Amino acid sequence: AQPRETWGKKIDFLLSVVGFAVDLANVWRFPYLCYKNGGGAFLIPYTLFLIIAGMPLFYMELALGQYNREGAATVWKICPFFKGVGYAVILIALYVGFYYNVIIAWSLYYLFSSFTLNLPWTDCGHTWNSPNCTDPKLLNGSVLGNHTKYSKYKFTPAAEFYERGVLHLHESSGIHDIGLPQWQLLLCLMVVVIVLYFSLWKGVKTSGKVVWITATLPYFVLFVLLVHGVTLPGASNGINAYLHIDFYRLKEATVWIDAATQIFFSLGAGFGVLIAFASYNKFDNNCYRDALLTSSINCITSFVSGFAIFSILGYMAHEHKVNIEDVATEGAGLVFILYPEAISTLSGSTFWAVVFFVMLLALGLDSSMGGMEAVITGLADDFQVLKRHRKLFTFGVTFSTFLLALFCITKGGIYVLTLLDTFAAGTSILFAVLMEAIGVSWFYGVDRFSNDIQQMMGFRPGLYWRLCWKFVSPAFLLFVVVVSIINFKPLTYDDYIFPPWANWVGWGIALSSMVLVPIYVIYKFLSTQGSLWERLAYGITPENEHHLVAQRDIRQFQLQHWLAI
Amino acid sequence: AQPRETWGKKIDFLLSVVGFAVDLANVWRFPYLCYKNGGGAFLIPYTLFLIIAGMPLFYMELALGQYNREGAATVWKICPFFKGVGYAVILIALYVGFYYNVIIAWSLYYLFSSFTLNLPWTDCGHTWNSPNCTDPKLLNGSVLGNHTKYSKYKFTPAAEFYERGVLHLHESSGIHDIGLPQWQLLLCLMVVVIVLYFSLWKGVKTSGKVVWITATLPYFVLFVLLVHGVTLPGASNGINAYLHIDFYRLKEATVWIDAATQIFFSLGAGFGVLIAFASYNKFDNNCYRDALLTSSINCITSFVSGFAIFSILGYMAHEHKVNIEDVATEGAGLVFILYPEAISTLSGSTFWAVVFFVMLLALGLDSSMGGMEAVITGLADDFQVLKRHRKLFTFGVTFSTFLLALFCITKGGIYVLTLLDTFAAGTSILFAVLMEAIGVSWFYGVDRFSNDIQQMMGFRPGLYWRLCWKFVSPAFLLFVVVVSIINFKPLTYDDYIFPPWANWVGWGIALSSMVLVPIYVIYKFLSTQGSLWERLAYGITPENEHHLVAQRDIRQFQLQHWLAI
Ligand SMILES: CN1Cc2c(N)cccc2[C@H](c2ccccc2)C1
Ligand SMILES: CN1Cc2c(N)cccc2[C@H](c2ccccc2)C1
Ligand SMILES: [Cl-]
Ligand SMILES: [Cl-]
Ligand code: NA
Ligand code: NA
Repeated sequence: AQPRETWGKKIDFLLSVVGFAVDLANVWRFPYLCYKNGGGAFLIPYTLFLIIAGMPLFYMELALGQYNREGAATVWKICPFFKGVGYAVILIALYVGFYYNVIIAWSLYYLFSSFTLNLPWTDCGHTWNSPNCTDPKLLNGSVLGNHTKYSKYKFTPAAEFYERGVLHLHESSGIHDIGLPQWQLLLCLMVVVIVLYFSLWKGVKTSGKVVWITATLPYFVLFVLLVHGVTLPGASNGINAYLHIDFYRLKEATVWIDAATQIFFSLGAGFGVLIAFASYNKFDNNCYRDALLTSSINCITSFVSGFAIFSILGYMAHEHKVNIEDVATEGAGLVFILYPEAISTLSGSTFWAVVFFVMLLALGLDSSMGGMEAVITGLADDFQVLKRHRKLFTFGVTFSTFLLALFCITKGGIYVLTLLDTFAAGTSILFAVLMEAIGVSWFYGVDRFSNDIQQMMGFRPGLYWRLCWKFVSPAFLLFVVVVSIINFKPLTYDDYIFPPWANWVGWGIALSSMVLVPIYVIYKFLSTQGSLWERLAYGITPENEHHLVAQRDIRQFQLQHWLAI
Repeated sequence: AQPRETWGKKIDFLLSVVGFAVDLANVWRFPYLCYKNGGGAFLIPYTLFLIIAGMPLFYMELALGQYNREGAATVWKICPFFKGVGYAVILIALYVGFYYNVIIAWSLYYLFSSFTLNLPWTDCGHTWNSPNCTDPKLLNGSVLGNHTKYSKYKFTPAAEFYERGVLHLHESSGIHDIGLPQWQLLLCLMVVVIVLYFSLWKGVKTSGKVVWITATLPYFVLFVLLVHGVTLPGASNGINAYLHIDFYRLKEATVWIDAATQIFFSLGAGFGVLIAFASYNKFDNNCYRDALLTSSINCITSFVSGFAIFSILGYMAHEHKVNIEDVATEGAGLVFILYPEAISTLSGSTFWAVVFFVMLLALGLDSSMGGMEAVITGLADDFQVLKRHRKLFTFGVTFSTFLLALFCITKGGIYVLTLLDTFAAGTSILFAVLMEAIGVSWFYGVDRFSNDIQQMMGFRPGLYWRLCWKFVSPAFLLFVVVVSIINFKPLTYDDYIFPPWANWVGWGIALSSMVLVPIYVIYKFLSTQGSLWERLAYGITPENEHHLVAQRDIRQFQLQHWLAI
C-alpha cells in the first residue's frame, strides 16, 4: 500500500553489505586457517574457489533481490516449491542471532573494564580476573613454561579473566547444568539489544546511517593497529610466517574444502541478508560490480586483519621467547584471551584496548543489524500486517532474541554457543544455499535469470556466470555437504566432551530446517487442487504466470528448459 | 459473525462447573486443614465464610457471564478500566496450566505402573522404586520406627518410589540446577496435552460430552472407596478423629483465615472459567440456583473425600500401630506417597489402585480442560481472529503449555511447581478477585448488576446479596490479601530451603500481574482524547453507553451511585 523503503544512497547499501560480510571470523579464523594450510600457498586454492563461491551466488542473490523485490521468504514466487528455503534462512539468521549477540556482550564487558589505568588482564590479584586455586601466575614476567601450547593455556591471567569472569565456566560443568545467566552479561546483552532496536526501529533509514560509522571505523582501527605492529620487535617473524608459501600442501581435505568453507562462511551468502539488502535498491542499480567490489573488499579486509593478527602473534612469540606456531589461535580465544594479553604489554594499553574493543563491538553489531533486518524484512514481506507495525515487530524480535540468548550467557553458555554456531550455521546454511542454487538454476532456469538481469542492467551475464550457476556452484555446494556429513566429528570443547544428546539436539535442529523446507514443499503440493501434473505445475512455475497452468503450456516439463545453458 | 457456541444442555454446563470446582485440593488439602483447625468445629467458621465466599461472588461471575456474553478479558465493557483484570486471570489460568498438567502426568505414571500383579510401591527391590543407599526398608513388615512423622518419612518404599522415580529429586539439588526433563514424564505430559487438545479442539461441544465421564466417575470412585474403607479395622478411629468438634479453637489466624482461603481456592473463583462457562448459557438460564447447587456439591464432595481419606489414614494408623495425627498429610504426598501405601496393603490392590489413579487423572483433567477453555475463550473474545482459527489457537496454547512445563517435569521440577502454585495462584488470584469485586460493586454499581439480573431472571437479588457484594466480599478479600502479604513466609520445601532469588522471582510474577492490571488502567487512561474528567469518564462508564460521555451525564461522579445499595 506504499512504495518500498528504497535506500537513500547506494553508499549505505554498500557499507551495510560490507559490514555484514566483514565479521569476527575474518579476524580470528581467516589468518589461522590460512597459515595452517600452507601459509601463503593457501591463497591459490582460496581465490579461485572464492571466485565461484563469491561471484555468481552472491550476484544471483543480489540480482534476485533486485528483480524479485521482496524479502527472503516470499522471494520464491517464481517457484513456489522453495519458499520453505526462504523460511529456513530466516530461521538461520535467527539461530545466528541468539549466540552472536553474546559475543558482542563479550566486547562490551572488556570495553567497560578497559576504562581503567590498571587493566585486569595485566597481572594476578583481585582486579576481578577471577583466579583459580591452581597457581595463578604471570605469563613470562616471573616464571617460565615448557612444552605447552600458549593458545589453550588457561593458567595465564588473560586466560583466567575471560573464562572465570565473563563466562563463569568454573561454576558450571557442561550443558547438563547450564546454571543461571550472569547479571553483568545480562546488562550487556540488554544494552546490545537496546541499541539494535534503536538502530532498526525505523527501517533501513536508520541502519544506512549507522553503517557509516559501523562499517568504516574497523578499517581505521586495523590500519592503526598495523602501523603500530609493524614497528615492533619480532612482528616481522610472524609476518613472514604468515605469507610462507608451501606449494607442496596438495592434500585435498586439509586445504581445498577448508578454504571453500572459509570463503562461503565469511562472505555470508545464505542468511537472507543479501536478498533483503538488494530488495531495497533501485531497479536500475548495478549489482554485479557491487557484488564484485564487496567480495574484493571482504577479502582485502580479511587479509589485512590476518596481517595485523600475525604481527601481534610474532610480537608475542618474540616477547615470550616461544615459536610462532604455538601462539597461533582461532576463535574467540584469539580475540579475547591472547590479543588483550599483547595489548597489555605495550605502553598506553588503555587507548589500544579501548579502540580494539570498540572495533570488536562494531564488527559484531553490523552483522547483528544485518541479520535482524533480514529476518524482519522477510517476515514482514511474508505477512504484510507486521510490515505496518514495524516498531512492535522489531521490539518482539529483539526481546525474543534476548530471552532465547539466556542459555548462551549462563555459566555454561559457551557450550550452547558452540553447539548452535557449528550445527545450525554449518548444516542449515549449506542445505539452504544448495536448495537456493538448485531452485534458481534448474527449476526457474539460468536463461530466465539472465533475461531478468538483462532487464535490470543492459549487459547480459556471460557464459561463465551461467555455467557456474547451473553446473559448478551446485556441484561445490553438495560436495561440501557430503564432506561435512561424512567427516562429522562429535562436539568437543578444549577439554570438555559433549554427551551424545547435545550432538543429537544439534542434528535435530539441522534436520528440523532440512524437513521444514520439504515440509513447505509437501504443504504446497497438498494445498493445491487438480491432478498430479496439475498440482506439480503450480509449484515449479512463476506465480504471476500461474494462468499458464490453465492454458497448459509448461516449459519445466520440456527438455529445453533443463538443457538451457 | 455467527451465534455463540451455546451449551447443548445445561447438564453439561453444571458438570463442567462441578468438575472445575472439585479438585485434588478437596481431596488432599480439605481433610487435613479441617482436622488441624479443631476437626469438626472447623465447619462452623467454614460454611458461614463459605456462604459469602461462595454465594455472591460466584453468582456475580455467573451473572456477569450471563449478562456480558463475552470471555474473561472483554467482559469489562461496562467499565473499561478493569479489562486488565480480565487479562491477568487469563494469565492466572495459564500459570496454573504449567504445573497442574504435571500433576496429571504423575497420575498417569502411577496408572501405567499399576498394570502389574506386583506393584512397585509394595516393597523394596529393583521394581523400579529407585532406592537410596540409606537403608531402603519396609514400612512395618520387617522393622519398626520411633519418634518420626509417617507423613514426611522418605525412607519407606512408597515414599522413595514417588520422588526418586517420577521426579528424580535425588539427581537434583534445587532450583539453581533444574537439570533435564524426564522422558517418561515428557511422554506422560504429551499424552495429557494430546487428550486436552482432542477434547478442546472443537469448542465446548466436545467438552460438554467429556465432562459426563470426567465429572461423574470420581464420585462413584469415592463412593466405592468409602464403602470399602468403612469395613476396615481402625478406620473408625480416623473417622472419629476427623469429626472431633473442638469448639475451643477460637484463635483467628489459625482457623478463620485458613478456612476462608480454603473455600476461596477450592471453589475456583478467579480463573475466568466461571465467566467463560456462563458466557455459553442461554440468557434465561437461572445462574443463582446453579451457583448454589455447584457450591453445595463441591462442599459435599470435599466432605466425602475427607471421610474416605481419614478412613484410610485410620486404617494405616491401626495397621502401623501409630497415632492418627502422624499419618495426617496434605498435598501431593498424601495422594501419591501415603494413599498407594495403604492400597498396596489390602488384597486385590491392582483394581483399587487403577480405579484410584483413574479418578486422580479425571480430577486433574477436568480442571485443566476448564482452565484451558477459559483461556482460549477469553483470548478469542479479545481478538476475534483467533476465534475463527480455533484449532490452531488451541494447538498453540497446548504446545506452549507443554514447552513451559518442561521446568516442572525436570529433576527439580517440584520446586518450580511449588513456587508457581503458591506465589502465582495465591497473590494473582487474590488481587484479581479483589479488583473484580471492586469494579463490579463500586464502579459499575450493585444496583446496575441487580437490574441486569432482574432482566436475566424474573426475581431480583435480595438485600443480602448486594450487601455482601459491596461491603462484605471486598473487605474480606482485602483482609485475606493483607494477611497473605504480612504473614508471608520464605519458600521452604520438606527440607530444602529456597534461596532469596526464587522468592523474588515469585513476587516478581505476582507484581507483574498486579502492575499489568494498572498497566492496562494507565493504557486506557492515556489512549483516550479529552480533558482529565473526559478521559476518566471513558473508563468508568459502559462502552455501549459511551455516547453519554458526549451528552455529559455521568452518574459515577454523582454521590447516588456510590451510596447505592
Ligand atoms: C556473515 N556472517 C557470517 C557468519 C557465519 N558464516 C557464521 C556465523 C556467524 C556469521 C556472522 C552472522 C552474524 C549475524 C547473523 C548471521 C551471520 C556474519
Ligand atoms: C478450581 N481450581 C482451584 C485451584 C486452586 N485454587 C489452586 C491451584 C489449582 C486449582 C485448580 C486449577 C486447575 C487448572 C486451572 C486453574 C485452577 C482448580
Ligand atoms: Cl573469507
Ligand atoms: Cl472448599
Ligand atoms: Na561488520
Ligand atoms: Na474436577
